[PDB]
Amino acid sequence: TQPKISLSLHAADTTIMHRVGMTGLYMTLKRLEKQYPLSRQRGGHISWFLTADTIELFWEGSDFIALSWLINESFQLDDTGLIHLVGLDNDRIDLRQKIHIHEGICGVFLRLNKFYQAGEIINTELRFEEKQVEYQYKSLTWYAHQTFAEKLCEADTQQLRHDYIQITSWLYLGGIVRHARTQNTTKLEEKPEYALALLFVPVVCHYCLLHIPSEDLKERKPHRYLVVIPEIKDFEDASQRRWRLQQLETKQFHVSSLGEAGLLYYSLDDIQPEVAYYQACQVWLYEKTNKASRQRTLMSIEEIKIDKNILITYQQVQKYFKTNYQIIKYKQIFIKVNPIRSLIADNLVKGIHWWSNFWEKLVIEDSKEYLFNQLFSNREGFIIMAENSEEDKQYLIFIKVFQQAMKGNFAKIYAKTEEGKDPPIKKKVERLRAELNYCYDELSFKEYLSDFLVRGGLNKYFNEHQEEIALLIKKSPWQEIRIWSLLAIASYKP
Amino acid sequence: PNYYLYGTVLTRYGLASLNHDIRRGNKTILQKGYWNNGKIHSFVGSSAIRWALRFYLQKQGYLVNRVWDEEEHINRLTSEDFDPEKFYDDDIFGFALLPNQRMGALGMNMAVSLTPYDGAVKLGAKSGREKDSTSLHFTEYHATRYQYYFGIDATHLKDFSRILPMIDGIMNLPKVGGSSNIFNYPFCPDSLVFQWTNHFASYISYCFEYCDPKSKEAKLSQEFIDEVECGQIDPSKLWIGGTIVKDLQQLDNFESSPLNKAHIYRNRNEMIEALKTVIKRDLGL
Amino acid sequence: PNYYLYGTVLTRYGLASLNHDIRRGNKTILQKGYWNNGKIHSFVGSSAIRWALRFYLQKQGYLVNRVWDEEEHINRLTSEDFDPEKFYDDDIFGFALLPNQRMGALGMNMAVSLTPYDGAVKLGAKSGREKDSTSLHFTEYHATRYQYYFGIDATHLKDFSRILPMIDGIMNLPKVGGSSNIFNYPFCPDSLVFQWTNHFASYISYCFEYCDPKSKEAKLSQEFIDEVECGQIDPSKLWIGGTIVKDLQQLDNFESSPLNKAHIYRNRNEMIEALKTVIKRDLGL
Amino acid sequence: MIAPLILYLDVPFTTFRESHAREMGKTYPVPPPATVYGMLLSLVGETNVYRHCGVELAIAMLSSPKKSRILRQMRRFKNADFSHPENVIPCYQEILSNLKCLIWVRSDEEKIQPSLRERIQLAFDHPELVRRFGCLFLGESDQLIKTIKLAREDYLEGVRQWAIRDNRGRLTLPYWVDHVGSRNTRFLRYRIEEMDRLSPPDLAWTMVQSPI
Repeated sequence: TQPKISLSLHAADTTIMHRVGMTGLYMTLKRLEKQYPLSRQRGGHISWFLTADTIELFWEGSDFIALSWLINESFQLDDTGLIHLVGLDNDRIDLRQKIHIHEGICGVFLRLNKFYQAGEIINTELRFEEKQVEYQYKSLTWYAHQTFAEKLCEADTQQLRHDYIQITSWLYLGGIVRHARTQNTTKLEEKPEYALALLFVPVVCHYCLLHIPSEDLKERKPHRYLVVIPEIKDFEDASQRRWRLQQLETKQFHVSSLGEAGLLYYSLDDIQPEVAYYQACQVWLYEKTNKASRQRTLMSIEEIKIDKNILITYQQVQKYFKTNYQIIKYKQIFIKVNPIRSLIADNLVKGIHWWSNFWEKLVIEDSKEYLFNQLFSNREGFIIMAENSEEDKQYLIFIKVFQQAMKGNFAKIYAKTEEGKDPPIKKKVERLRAELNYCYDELSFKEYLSDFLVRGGLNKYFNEHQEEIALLIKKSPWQEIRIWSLLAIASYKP
Repeated sequence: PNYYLYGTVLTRYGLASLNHDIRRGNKTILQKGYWNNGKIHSFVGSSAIRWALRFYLQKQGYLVNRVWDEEEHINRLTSEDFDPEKFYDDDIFGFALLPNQRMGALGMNMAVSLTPYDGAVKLGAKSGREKDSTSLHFTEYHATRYQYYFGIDATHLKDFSRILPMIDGIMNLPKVGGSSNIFNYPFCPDSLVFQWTNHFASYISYCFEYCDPKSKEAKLSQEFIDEVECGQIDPSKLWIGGTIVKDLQQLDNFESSPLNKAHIYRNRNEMIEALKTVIKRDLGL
Repeated sequence: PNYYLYGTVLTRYGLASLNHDIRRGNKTILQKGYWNNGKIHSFVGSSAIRWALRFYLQKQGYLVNRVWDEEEHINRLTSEDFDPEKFYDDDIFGFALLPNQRMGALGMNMAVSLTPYDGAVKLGAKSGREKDSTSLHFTEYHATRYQYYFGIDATHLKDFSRILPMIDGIMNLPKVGGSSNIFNYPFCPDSLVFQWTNHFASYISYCFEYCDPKSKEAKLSQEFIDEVECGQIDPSKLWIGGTIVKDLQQLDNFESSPLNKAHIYRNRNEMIEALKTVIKRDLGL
Repeated sequence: MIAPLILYLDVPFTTFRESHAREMGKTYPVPPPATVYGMLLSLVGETNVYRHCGVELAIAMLSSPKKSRILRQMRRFKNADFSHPENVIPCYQEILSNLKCLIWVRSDEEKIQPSLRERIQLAFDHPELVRRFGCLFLGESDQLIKTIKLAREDYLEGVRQWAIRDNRGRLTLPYWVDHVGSRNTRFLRYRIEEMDRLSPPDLAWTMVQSPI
């Protein structure tokens, strides 16, 4: 029959949020026909025709009852008070991820209590490794999503309105009224179908928790919420992607950068070498302005465009570099994110070399060795990427030169070592690190480096690349040469 | 009217380690950054000199809301409510407790090192054969003259007479926070460039330059002298005193340059007395 | 007959942490963004400089509707019905309301640090034996020169005589909102590029450019000189003044270049007097 | 058919915030047709907005700019008292730096003489004759324009990034802006395609009309 509601991704007036709401409509109707294949079931005898990029609606009788049934079935609340969105497959989602998504949605969409009424704070002690950490969350009772149907349809005729409808920030993120004194007039307006899309946006977007590297996670529980909103190219592709991303563990969702969350949203995407892969998504950062802030405010929006090379490099980093340490304490499941992974990811998104300044972060900045230990755990990975770096070549040759020189020095010590006595190779290595760290200017450090190279003996590598290594020593700032010498000492493996 | 006092001050030559930043490993790095010509210079923070001025005002006997217990090494508040009318430190340095806040008359900038920092370090070790993890250590030091810029608003002072003790404190600055045990660096001025004008525009900020990259010479910058030549920065409102007076007087054609008709005094106390007389005449004190 | 006055102004070299942005628990990040060649430069908001001009206008007579209560650190508004014919601030900066509105007769871009920003912060642990929170603060600072561009339609002014006080204010800019307590950074001009033309477009927006990281030479950008030599951006309407005049006069073939026949003065005040005379003659003051 | 007028644009800082981005100063990558149309009206000194409906505008983006965020204590009309702290709110606004673009103006669809192209041309031949107010700016009032000049298709003789109106594009630029609310705002979906042409492709022509 004729469409009372018509929605197409190809429509010009739509924005990204309208498209993601359209995808939410697509997936919730898919789950509904999975649950109610008999159209009759749909109170009001709704019938949806779904295509790759079009969602098509027909029903019987007055609209009000039809959209009321649709809304009531779409958004629900379980006994525990957590959110229940039929678009997402709650059956195979565990309770921890349900708490995660519910907390996110009340923290970003239902930020205001004028739209929702909460229940009692429900605390449950979930068991991990013989530790019953008490998850404490505020249960809900009602929210404006369940009853937007009254605003969508006309009061007198119980039918969809034929004019623009004023919307609010809970429907469209970022759509606050700047001037409260002009609340009646300066309010965002939209057509009813786009209003329904803005109703159903929350299902598609995932939610992640951000941890400030400067802030000790022990002294600061995470409260910043990152909302990942993906650009829509096809309904089925987005639905499959979201259902795949449902598999991930909550400890993955805790990230240290917006780009990390964006890459995680596309981590489970299939890679096809014949198909040119390209995916785009938006990351919306929500954070309390101050300590006593009542509700979160949108503090950053950043676009991520991921191609094939960036994604495979990110998978390589994930493989080589260690995962998060799920520290668990008194109801305190802290998550230790590796800063390096994020640093690389950031540089990747920037398109700049991953090795922008790892050492700076690993040692200079990381005196505590929080990620320096990760360096120790992932030093090979660092070298791997450095190997990829062609410019590193010269420094790699210098690494081999210094390793040969220290091999010669250790051979000299072995010759000096008396029979029966244990040679202090560990003590000599510690002395090497201390002496290199002692060097305070270019002249002294170059003195020590040249003297050590001479004491090493005949070096094959320094003979083969005489001019290149000589020019590298002459040109490079002595701090850099010291850094790579320390890396050579740390990377020595006979 | 609206009178303000601006000045750039140069210190004597000596070994200084006054602004250790967050140390790494065993070496206590003193804070440093880039400056003219791209060479790293050592910085002493302006908060240190503000603390020194606060301590001077406390010692001389003025009210001072914040009392610094030397033996306890703690800071106490005479009254929880800041009263800029009654307290000199609240009047000058301002406050913010979080009325509630004051802009603060004294506006001071960092203390840069006139000579670039080569990287000289000093080793210190605990005596005795019994050696532990805290046995030996390295402390970074710098042999330099330090230069900082400050600017105060005479009108903004709640009591206009408070400008005199601040000048006396600048000329008699107590110890600036550092390591006085092993690097006792006096921060007393030895060359001033003071401007006391009704316009705000200031062209005396960091007007000192080194003759040689590693030397204690401390000649006046070419830009400042050239700007005095060109026509701005009226010599009648200029006040230069200290060791740079000798170098200025040994310059060629000095009797013809506009620098001649500016207030220059070899003795710093005389120049300070003259400037204080001028200020007291201008502000009706 | 529309008349405009555009100008690119470069400040001195000093230590600045002016505008800042939202902190991260530790560190007070000076806001920054990309610029020429993609290098990150520290910015100063346009509203900051407009606030500085408003404060200048309020400080010296020149009736202001938007008075700034220094004691309360709040903005009180004298007459809710804005009257540009009387208040200088509504005449220049304009106003907004729910007659209805008035576009400001002044538009200035945000100030840009002439040199790219390098990691530069300042630790500030507060003195005291007790070491509680709200200590170890970090203040990201920058040792560069700031260059900002402004443009005024003198015709749009309700009172054509109000152009001159703005000239004095831009010359004697009191203070851009910043950490004057820690980093007293003067904002008075050191080199000016003014143009007083009836043309709407002036191709002199950002002519001071040196890059060459950690340096202060601040040469005139090559593109500006090429544009001058091309034939457009008429040198007769140009006004060049400041320290850049020295470098221009040391340029080879400058005596024959078209830039020679532009109004050029080493002395800033002579520049201002000549430009004000021209403006008054053209506007019939 | 008379060659369409071409303008060279160079703006140091600019921001074209999004209609629906009212909580954040997050901006479009490209100047929207509505903002360009308004700036052209300001250049020609045309206060009325309905005077020059029908003019077709095409934008060629010479270099992709960088996006940077800045903090501002923007003032809002929340409380009746002006001095109340509720008015001042700290929020972030994104800016675009070193924006260089070329604009094609085709005023043949205009039904009122003289057309916008003729007015812009006459303004550029005789700058003294044109009477207007204010200072020319793109986006926010304080974001002045470094250089707007008459230029040919060969001014950079380089490679151009055009804005093309694709039904499956990413950008949603408005060509008519309703400042009060969002009723009359009209959107078109665009994309940035890297093509080596000195003349705009048909699709790239965005023709401004009243929302009715």
